Amino acid sequence: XTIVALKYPGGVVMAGDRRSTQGNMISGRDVRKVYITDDYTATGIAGTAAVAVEFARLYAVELEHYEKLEGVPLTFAGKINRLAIMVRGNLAAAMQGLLALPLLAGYDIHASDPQSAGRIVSFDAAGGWNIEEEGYQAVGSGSLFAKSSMKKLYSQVTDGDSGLRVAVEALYDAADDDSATGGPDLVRGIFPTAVIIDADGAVDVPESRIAELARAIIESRS
Amino acid sequence: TTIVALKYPGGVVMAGDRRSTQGNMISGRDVRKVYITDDYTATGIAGTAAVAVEFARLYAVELEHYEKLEGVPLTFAGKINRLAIMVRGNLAAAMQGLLALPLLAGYDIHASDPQSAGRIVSFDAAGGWNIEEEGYQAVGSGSLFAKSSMKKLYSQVTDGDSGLRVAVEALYDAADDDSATGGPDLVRGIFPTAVIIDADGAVDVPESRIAELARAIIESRSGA
Amino acid sequence: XTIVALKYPGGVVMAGDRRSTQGNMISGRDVRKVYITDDYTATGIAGTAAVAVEFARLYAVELEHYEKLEGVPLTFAGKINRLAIMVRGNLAAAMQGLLALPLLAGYDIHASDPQSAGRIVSFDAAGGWNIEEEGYQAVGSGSLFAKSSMKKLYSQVTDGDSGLRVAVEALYDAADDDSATGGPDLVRGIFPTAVIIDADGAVDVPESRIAELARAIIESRS
Amino acid sequence: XTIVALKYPGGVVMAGDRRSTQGNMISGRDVRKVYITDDYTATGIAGTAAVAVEFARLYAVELEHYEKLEGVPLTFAGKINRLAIMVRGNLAAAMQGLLALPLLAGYDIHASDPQSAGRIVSFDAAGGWNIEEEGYQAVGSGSLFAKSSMKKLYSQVTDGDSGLRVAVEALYDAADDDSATGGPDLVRGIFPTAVIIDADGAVDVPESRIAELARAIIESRS
Amino acid sequence: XTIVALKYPGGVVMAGDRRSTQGNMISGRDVRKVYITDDYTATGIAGTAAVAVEFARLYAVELEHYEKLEGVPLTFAGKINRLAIMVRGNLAAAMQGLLALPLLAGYDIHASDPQSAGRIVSFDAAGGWNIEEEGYQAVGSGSLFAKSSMKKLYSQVTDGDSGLRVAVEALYDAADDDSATGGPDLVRGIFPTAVIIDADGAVDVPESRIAELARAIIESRS
Amino acid sequence: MEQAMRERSELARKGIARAKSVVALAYAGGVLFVAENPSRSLQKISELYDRVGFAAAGKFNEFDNLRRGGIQFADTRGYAYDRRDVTGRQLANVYAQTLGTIFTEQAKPYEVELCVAEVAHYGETKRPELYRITYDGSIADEPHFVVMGGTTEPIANALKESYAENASLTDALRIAVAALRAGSGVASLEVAVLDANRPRRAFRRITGSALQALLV
Amino acid sequence: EQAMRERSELARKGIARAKSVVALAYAGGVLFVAENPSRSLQKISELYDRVGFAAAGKFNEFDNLRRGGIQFADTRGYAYDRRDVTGRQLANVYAQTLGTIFTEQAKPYEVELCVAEVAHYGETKRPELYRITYDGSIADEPHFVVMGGTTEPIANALKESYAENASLTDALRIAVAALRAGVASLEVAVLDANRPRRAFRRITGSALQALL
Amino acid sequence: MEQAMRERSELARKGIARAKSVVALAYAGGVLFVAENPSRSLQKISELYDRVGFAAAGKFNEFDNLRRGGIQFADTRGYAYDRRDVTGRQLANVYAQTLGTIFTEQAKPYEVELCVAEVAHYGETKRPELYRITYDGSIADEPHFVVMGGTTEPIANALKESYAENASLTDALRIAVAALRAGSVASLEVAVLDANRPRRAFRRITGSALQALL
Amino acid sequence: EQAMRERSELARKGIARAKSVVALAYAGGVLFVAENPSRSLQKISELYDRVGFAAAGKFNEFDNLRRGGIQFADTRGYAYDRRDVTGRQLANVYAQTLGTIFTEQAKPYEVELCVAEVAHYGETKRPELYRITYDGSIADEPHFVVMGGTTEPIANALKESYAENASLTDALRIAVAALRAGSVASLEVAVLDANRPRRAFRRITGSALQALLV
Repeated sequence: XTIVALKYPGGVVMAGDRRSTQGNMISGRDVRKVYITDDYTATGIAGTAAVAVEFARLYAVELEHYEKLEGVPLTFAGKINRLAIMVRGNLAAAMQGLLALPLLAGYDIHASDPQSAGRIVSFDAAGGWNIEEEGYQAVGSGSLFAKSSMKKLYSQVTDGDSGLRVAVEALYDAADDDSATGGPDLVRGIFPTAVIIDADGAVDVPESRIAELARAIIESRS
Repeated sequence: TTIVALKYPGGVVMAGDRRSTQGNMISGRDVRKVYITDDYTATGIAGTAAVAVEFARLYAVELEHYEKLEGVPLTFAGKINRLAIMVRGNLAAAMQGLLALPLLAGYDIHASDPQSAGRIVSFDAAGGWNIEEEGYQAVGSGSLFAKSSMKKLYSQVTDGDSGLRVAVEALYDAADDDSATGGPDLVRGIFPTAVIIDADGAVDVPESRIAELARAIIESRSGA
Repeated sequence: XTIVALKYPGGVVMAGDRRSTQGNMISGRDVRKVYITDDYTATGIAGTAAVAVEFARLYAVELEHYEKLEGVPLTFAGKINRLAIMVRGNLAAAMQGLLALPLLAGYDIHASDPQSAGRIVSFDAAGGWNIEEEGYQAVGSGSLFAKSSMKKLYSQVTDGDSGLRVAVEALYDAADDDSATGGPDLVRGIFPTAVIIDADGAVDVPESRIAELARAIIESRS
Repeated sequence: XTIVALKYPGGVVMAGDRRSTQGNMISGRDVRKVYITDDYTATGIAGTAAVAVEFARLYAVELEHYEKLEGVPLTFAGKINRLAIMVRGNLAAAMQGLLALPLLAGYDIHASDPQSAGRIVSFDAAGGWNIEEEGYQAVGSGSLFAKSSMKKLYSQVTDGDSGLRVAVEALYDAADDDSATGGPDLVRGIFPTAVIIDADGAVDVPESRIAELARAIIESRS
Repeated sequence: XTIVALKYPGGVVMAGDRRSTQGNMISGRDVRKVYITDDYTATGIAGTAAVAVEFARLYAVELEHYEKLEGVPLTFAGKINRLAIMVRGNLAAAMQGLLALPLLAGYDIHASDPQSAGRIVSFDAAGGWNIEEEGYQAVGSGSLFAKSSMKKLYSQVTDGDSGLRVAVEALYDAADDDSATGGPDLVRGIFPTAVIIDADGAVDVPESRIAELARAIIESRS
Repeated sequence: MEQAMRERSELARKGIARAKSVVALAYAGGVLFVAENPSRSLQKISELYDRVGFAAAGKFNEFDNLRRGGIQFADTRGYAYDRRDVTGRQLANVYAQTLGTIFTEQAKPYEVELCVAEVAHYGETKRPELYRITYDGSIADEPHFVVMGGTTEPIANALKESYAENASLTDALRIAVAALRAGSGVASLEVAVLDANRPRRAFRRITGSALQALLV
Repeated sequence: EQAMRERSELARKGIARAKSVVALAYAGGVLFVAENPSRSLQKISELYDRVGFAAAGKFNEFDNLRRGGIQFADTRGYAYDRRDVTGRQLANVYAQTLGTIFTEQAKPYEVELCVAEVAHYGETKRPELYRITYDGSIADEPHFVVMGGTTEPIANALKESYAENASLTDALRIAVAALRAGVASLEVAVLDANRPRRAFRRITGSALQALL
Repeated sequence: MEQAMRERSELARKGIARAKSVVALAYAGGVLFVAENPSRSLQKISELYDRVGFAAAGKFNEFDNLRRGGIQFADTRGYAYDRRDVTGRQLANVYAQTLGTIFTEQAKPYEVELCVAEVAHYGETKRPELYRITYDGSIADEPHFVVMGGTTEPIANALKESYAENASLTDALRIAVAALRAGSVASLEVAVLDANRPRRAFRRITGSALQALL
Repeated sequence: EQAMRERSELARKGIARAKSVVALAYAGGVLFVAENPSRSLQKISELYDRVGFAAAGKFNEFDNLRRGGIQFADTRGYAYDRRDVTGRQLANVYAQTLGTIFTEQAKPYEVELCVAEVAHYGETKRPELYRITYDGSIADEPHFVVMGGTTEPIANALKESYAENASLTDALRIAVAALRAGSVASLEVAVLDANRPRRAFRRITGSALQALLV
């Protein structure tokens, strides 16, 4: 599985593949790994459909819990801390094999510069966080391939459209070199999911828009 | 990972590299390991790089919590004792591989001589501390290279500026002999971070300054 | 590292080296291992510094605590008992590798004969104590070398000055045969620390008096 | 270390050596292993010299604690039971290597026949006791040599004096065949310690009487 | 060690050997393993001496405790159940090496037929109990030998005297073939112990009667 | 406070005057316990340990609770130390402490009066000990006899008048039954002794045919 | 109300007995002015980055509350973030604590509290002032809070002398004057908005004489 | 609050007044304890530690509880530190705290009066100390004698006129038995804290040996 | 309301019954002078390095507080550092404890406490004196503290005779004279000597005391 995230001028985009494996066997082809967690954030977890939907569900509950109790949303630093705590609280279960590494994408509505208000935060085994200053990041079994792809393609990111294209291509490159990451299935019509976040909030990118970009990448390579 | 600290006349300077690795692979290029923990102290943590921000955050809270409750800052020795207990309380988790050794830099307001008020304290696995009496210290995978560099360079430290420059050079030398320590990246514009502490308190040295220093070292050593 | 202690007429002297090692690497040159724990006692610890640093401070607090609470100091036997208890308490942690063996030097103000009121007590892993009748004792990696030195030199101890000489010579002999024990450093001016205890109480021997002794020993062997 | 105990007409005698070893190294030459625990009992402990001292002190406190509380001393059977419980408590500690096997000597003031009122009780690892009906017993690394010596010399026991001579000779034999048991040191003047118990109570045997016996044994074999 | 038990017309007899061993070495010659636990029962324990010796004592207390609290003694079935619980409560300690297997002999005062009112109950590691309809049973390292001996000689049991004679012969046979079981020591005058239980209660068989039987068995085989 | 402890004292003492009388007296072979008890089923007299006996008067469920706690105490002590280390003094002392706590701490005080008696061990020479522990925890050492429950003064006076040291069992039983009548039949009695002549468990009940044949 | 009119009575009398404290909003933040003789016992204190505390009444009781508030604030900042600790949050928790105390404790706390908050560095927000009373009642005040002693003369002397964006020197004089109506003997502090993180600053000795 | 506190104080005072009297006095040998006690098994005087003695008056079950708790305290302290670290001041202090807590917290206060006495260690010279602890936890350091239980005023007056520092054992005993008669062997319970003995000072003077000195 | 007035009365009377204590600042630190007949029961004590304690009232109650303060001080100095323990801190803790007792407990503590602190060796700071009363009220006093018995007479005498930088001998006489107005033995004397390296507390007794007296 591979999850990518990148900053574009005015926002951030996060995308993830749809595969699930039980060793060598493909156990799922429709898995959703990227979820909108509140109006300005999205989390992607490299793993099973449930440990991705249950982690995102709990974090979403935690964030909205604070908002209702206090009247205002948590600060982005606050959102990071809460996620870090959740991951750290799963360290005892991560020594068995139940590892879940999240990637957080968000837009800081309180940032000075709206152009660079997109945020990408990655977490390690211990529950340690790092706010990425390089522009892009990826987690999962195909992350090295996706990061190396974005390294060559990032200069082409100028807006939301080009950013989403680079994200989909990175995920394509991940699936091309990693069997645990699923590429776009033109036969069944299953494509990577994506979330785009700007000053107007977090929006699920429609399947049709990704399908158009997938076909363009395929047609560009043959 | 390498974190250096040195005393200069009137203060102390602490600097750390930005590299993170997973095995051979470089997992991060912009990790910050040196943090101001109160008005007169800074901590640098080596290993478990993601966690460096977290250890500093808890220590800072403890210091401030005391200061607000009691109306006065803890003595420097008190500051040392608190940090030693935090480290001792993490011995069980360090046996797994989650090891975090801190380096503490501070200025003692209560010290008799202002010029010699700067302090450097290092900690070992067990949570044992040692107040450095030799003027410099370093922790992390490149510490031996950094300490050996400073041993030949320290005599030229006479003020905050030259102290910062010996620290950057020590870090540079460490990166030279240790792949787990990152040297200054002129391409991406990422440089080591630093904190300087004197009688006026703890201040983050601007990226601008560490940058001019690194370029003066690197560009000249190279063809530039 | 090595710590020595010896009885001299009317008193006791305890001295320790300044080295700290991480395997073969010299990690410290100025380590102080002998501390005055109350008006009439001093402790020297060999083993783990983290354990060692803590033991002296805690023991001192314990002795003073009793004194303030009860209005009188503990008997020498009680002081031994308290130290012994602390050591046993640390046994679970000694199996891991955090071994700290203390050496206690004191002057019993309630002893019959003021000439032989000096006391040296050693502790083993289990927290067991023993009061020396032989006149000297040593703990640490260079203890055998130090004890064998004192065996030949103890007949020369006639007062506090000669006892401090023998103590510093014993430590010199320890460093000469044990790389984990630091000898006197002429270049850096770092010398072993010492504490001398008599009817007037415990006092830190000044660096300069130790230094004169080291040079004499050095000149005597050239 | 070796501790011996034997019944004579009208009492019992217990004696022990003075050595302490750390592997092959002699770590002590003046160790007292036999202690008067109450008016009519004495305990000798072999093994870890550390679990030794704190054994007699605690047992002595327990015996006295009962007497003050209830106004009468414990029956000898009661004294045995309390001691056995103490040993049992330390069984977990023993599995590590901190084995401390006590030997108890006493005089039952409530026994029918005053001539055979002497009592010797031995304990095993599990905390199990056995009242010695044979006349003598020994514990420690030289116990076999001591028991085999006493087997041949026991018939010579007719009174307190001949009884103490056999106990000292047994210890001499133990030291002759076992390097961990210390023989009488004529150079330093250190000799085995002994306690003799009869209807008049438990008394420490003076060093001079044992020295006299030691020299007589040495001349006898020379 | 070996403990035997057999039913005769009108009662039951239990006998045990006096030996004790620490590996090969003989640690005891006077050990009593059979104890009267109440007016109509007796227990013999084979296994570690420390748990076994204590074991009879705890059981005797439980039986007596019920009797004082309720006014009437426990039924024979109740006495068995209590012993079974005691043994089961020692299963965790039996995995280390502290195995104690008891054999219970008793006379059921509430039985229909007074001739067959003798009872023998054996216990296994798990705390499981069995009642012997065969009329004889044995436990210990020499049990197989003793049981085989009894099988040949059980026919000759017509009353208490012949029952006791067979019990002593079975123990003689156990000692003849097992070095851990002690035979009758004619030199020291030490013989197996025995308890005989009939309608008049449990009584310790005197030493002289067993000596007369042991001598006759020895004469008979010589 | 004071008024209240006086009211608890009155409740307990009235509940004891209502109860049937019990007598405990020293004789030649040990200690004899004689109580007026119509019921076959419930016992005012019991064994505590080897040489120690118990007798009580008052509210049954309350003194049985105490009888049980004493057996519990005695068996634990005998196991933790040794059998010869359990004494009557020890038990009387623990009943004093328990009754005292109940008198002060509980919602209602115990309407009981206890007797703890001890005889010498087999082949030992020691005068029998008798202790009276009352509702408030007061403990008294009596040298000859103890009378509890009901109309004690008449019973006690009769005993004082006819007591003889080391009297025969037949004699002591008549002196006691005579004394009980003063304050008030095999079917109507509960008799037991602490027989100093038995090897270990001294306590022995004298019932039915054996009792009758002795009442003469 | 046969136990409440009493429990409340006891508290009000105690508050009435005590000295006076004034808290007012100015140009650079919030100014705390209290009548305090003691050199080392303080009635004015820092709670968090931008939040201040002032109290009136029995010392041991309001110091207990001060400590609990610091305890609360530090715990909250750690669990979430610092920017997330607000004066409203602290006022709310004091309201809940005082109320419980005035309900099940042996006696009611004889105190009157003021929690004040200024804007974060470079942010534009009007200062917030909250008055929490002995019973847990919480009051929100736009301009100023007066606590302890004879409150009415001081409150009226202020309502007549109050301006929206007064200078530090001006606001200090308006406050000292109000106190008389209702260095040593004075405790003075400010929540300084221009400060980057910790707003709280104590105005003591020579520096206090110099402005008046 | 007041009548309540006076009522508890009254219950205690009356219970102590109803009990037999006890006297403790310093003498050349050490400390002498004499109590009016008809019983042979129930003790009012006892050993606490090596050089420390105990004497009490009042309700038995209550002071025996206190006696046991003191032996419990002493033995634990001696074991945790050293024997010479246990003092009469320490035990008096702990009885004060125990009685005081009981006086306020418990349902009924303890109807007891306690005396803790200490003597010098063997071979040392230090004037004996006597402490009197009352039902409410009040502690009094007395330098010559302590009188507890019953009619203390008459007993105390007799002693005050009678008492002489550093008296002989026989003289002290007669002075005490005479002072006890002013307020009222089989009857008495006697014991001393003999400063002469090497470790355990406490000794009881009983039977035949007491008849001589009487 | 009217019941918390009675609690106030019980404690005040108790303090009045007890012997008076005086604490005053001088040149070399702080001086404590108390009227104490007792030889082993002390009203003055060391709390920490530079902090002293003095009390008046019922012994078992202030000794409890003395112990708790040592317990507090030793724990804080171990968790942080020695230099982190101050008199203000101990005075504060006592005030909090006294108040809780005053409200939660059956009977309030019949005590009046003084916590004093001198400067560290070679440091320049004026001595601090804190008076903590039965209800938890705390006061900071610049020159002297008077507790127990008849305070007004003692205080007035001191107020008239006090000198800020008085000599140890001078200050001792000014204190002993002020104590006589409220009526080397029966006097407990101690100082917090700012001139000692670490432990400032030093008792003045016997011969040393006598020379000071004259």
